[PDB]
Amino acid sequence: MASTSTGLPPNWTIRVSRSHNKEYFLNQSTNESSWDPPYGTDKEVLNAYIAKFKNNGYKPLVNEDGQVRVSHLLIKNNQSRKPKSWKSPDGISRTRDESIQILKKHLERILSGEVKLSELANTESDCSSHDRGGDLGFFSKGQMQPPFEEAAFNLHVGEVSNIIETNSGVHILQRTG
Repeated sequence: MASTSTGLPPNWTIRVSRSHNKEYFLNQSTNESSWDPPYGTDKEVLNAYIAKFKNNGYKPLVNEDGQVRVSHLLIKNNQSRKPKSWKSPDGISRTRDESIQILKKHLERILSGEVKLSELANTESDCSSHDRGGDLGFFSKGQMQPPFEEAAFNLHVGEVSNIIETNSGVHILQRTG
């Protein structure tokens, strides 16, 4: 029964008004904000989610094991840990700024719908998870790097993060569970 699904259609996530804590929905592809559940929403699932959401300190719900699952696209650089990857076996020399500009472009194409994060990760992610559609599987708090954990647990299932920087490089995350 317990679920982390919001019931919302792809591209949509949950946001809370800055005052009076009223929840609304945001389409990350169009930037449209709607107070009414968007067309295609599973009303029952969403209501159940919102009820728990407000009782969970207004934070995204986690699964039955206290975990969340995300896929990510990582672009490494010369000042991050382990500067090498399957696609750059002899070492990565691109700078931090270079990695950021590259990822910024990827993010725009993901949000626009031109491509899915999983497809880009397959050829562009410097993480070993590239051959798993960028999937990192389920994880608990305290297992991933702080900035990555913060981003991950603050995403609702289906939501795509903005650029997150860690000691491994820069990432884009998509919560899938």
